[PDB]
Amino acid sequence: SMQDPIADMLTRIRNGQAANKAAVTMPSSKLKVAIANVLKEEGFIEDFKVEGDTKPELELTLKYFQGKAVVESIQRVSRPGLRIYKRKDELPKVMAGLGIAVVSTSKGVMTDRAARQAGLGGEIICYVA
Amino acid sequence: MLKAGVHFGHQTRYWNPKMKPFIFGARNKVHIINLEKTVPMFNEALAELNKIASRKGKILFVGTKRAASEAVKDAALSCDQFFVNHRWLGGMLTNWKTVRQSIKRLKDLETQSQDGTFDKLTKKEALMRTRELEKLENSLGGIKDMGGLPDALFVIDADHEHIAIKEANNLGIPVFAIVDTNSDPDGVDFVIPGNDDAIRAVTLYLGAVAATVREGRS
Amino acid sequence: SLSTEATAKIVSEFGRDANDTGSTEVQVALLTAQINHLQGHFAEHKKDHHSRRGLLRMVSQRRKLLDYLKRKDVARYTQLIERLGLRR
RNA sequence: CGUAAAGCGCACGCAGGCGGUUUGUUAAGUCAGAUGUGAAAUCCCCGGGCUCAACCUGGGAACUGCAUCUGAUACUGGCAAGCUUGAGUCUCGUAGAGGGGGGUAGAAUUCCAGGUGUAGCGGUGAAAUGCGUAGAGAUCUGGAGGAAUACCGGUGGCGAAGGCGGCCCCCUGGACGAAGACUGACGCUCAGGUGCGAAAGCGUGGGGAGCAAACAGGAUUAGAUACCCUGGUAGUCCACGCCGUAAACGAUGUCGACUUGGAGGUUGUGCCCUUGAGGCGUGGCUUCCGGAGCUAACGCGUUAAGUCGACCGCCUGGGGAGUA
Repeated sequence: SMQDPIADMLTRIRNGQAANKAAVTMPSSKLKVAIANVLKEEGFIEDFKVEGDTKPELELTLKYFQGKAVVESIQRVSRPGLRIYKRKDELPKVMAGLGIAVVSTSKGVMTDRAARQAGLGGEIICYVA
Repeated sequence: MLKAGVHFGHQTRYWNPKMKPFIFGARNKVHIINLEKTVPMFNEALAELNKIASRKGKILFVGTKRAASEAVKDAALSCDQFFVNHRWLGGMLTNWKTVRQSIKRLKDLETQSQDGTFDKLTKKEALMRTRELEKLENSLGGIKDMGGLPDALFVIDADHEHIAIKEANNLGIPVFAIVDTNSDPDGVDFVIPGNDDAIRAVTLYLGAVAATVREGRS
Repeated sequence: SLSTEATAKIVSEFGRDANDTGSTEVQVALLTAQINHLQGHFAEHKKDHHSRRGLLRMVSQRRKLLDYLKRKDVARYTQLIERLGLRR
């Protein structure tokens, strides 16, 4: 059954980048809009738009720089089978800083740079490389 | 809008999903190319193709299917340019080396043919040698006066002439193809969504291309 | 499965009204009705191992719904299994 | 983990693991800080003393931990309330070798009785054993009995898998479709457990036409405990119980999501002059070929062996050995 909708979202974006898809729709939630706002903020997607009233639908307009795709490798880190909670010192950098890692901290859903600057660790959701 | 008078697209069968941006696609099981997309594409091809034609470059029209012949001989030869109209030999660009000595044999045998010793010593071997000039003349026809490997390539069907596109992509030569809805934009640098097998369409089409080639600095 | 008149009678007895035909008590009572009727069928035959697989789906599904309704409202649970004579 | 070792034969399901979506509260996990502790030596860093080094030594860092207190509340969990996109119920139909019980029908084989009729029949590569003037084989009539159900029949259908094929009745399971209503996360997987599970086999009682392990004879052969021939018992068939396995195989666990196409098959449904054996869609199941991608390759390829998530099962060189 669906047991990880975040990894489902990242699957939608990997398979949309891999199929030269212009835009990606999915069911929407607060955590997916938080992550999507981080992805737009860090420049991996072009835009997002949440529509619907009773059944919201998140839509990510994807990016393609050259013919190549911008989101090179998006991975889900803290899956439901095994959750991964890092401190502010254990908090990893991806592609030696060239690629953010979306961590859910108590202050909100941030990146690794932003939460290492904020001085607080948390639950590391996904590597975007 | 309407430079492309009469073709409106073709190929019901074996259509290629990579041609999905170029298809209007309605009537009677056959696909219609969006010619409102073709006209900017084809004007771009005339732009860069005239740009390399003005730099004193060699263009190499490719016309193996019928009746692209003698329309590619007429259009290439209306310019001071080159062509392949019969079977495109596998590797006349990527080993042009060996094809250079076959062209050399064509030159030596026509010089031997219409001027030198053609009636000399045999009738049978002379007939043999003349039909070697028919075979080397129709295979290495247009390219025989090139002397380099060309600065662009203009193919008239992308799937029927996939070999030449594959080699010009192998060598870094700009490929200018009129694709149809069955073809694939492989490494065609300047794709043109058109109609590959209508003689009206390819004579209009090569008419425009041969028109823009023969404007250099003049 | 069951008769249209029988299903309508059980929906009328256990639902808030008719058209409330998906409530948990109603589904439980319809499964119960069919389980008892097929007790009569499988006392005979006894080697209808295919139909029995359908029956064990009914038993298991009834069990799931009783577990749901037990951990939602226990008063509805006790009234329900009191009325249907199940649980032994 | 298709083919190298490796997916339980298939399901149901307890404990376990995981769990759609919104709001509020808590703050257990999680995070931040503080305090107490984490002995000294040792490791590490910056210095100092032995002529240097090993060695000794000063200060720090570290000891990745635990406990308590103070906070943060995004995610996970607890609690309360919901919501429908998951799951399920109801209405109406559809197709089907799905299952169990009962009945019946027609061809054919064998046997029995009788008519005609006469010298072979059967069999094989060739033969012989075998049957036959006590009248076979062929042929016609009548009867008995058992098993299986030609044609339809189709990479057709149904079933979880094993599997299910005349026709009719009775009892019964599931699937799919159309519109609408209802419940409201009731879900997914599943170790142990339980059930179903071809064929052969076993037990008790029937039945026994054909076929046929064993067995016997004839050949073949160097031999022939075989292949071939002529017979032929258990068995195959029924009732009930056992067994519990197969190359139980798509050698591919289950459930869910996403990702270019083409040609079919089968079963629904909606719309349009139905102006016909049409045109346009929209579902369910299924076959062949192929794109990206993956793959050791072969190939798989929207029914994945692609891109992911949940849970389970299993593998760790060959043999010995799936044996003691």
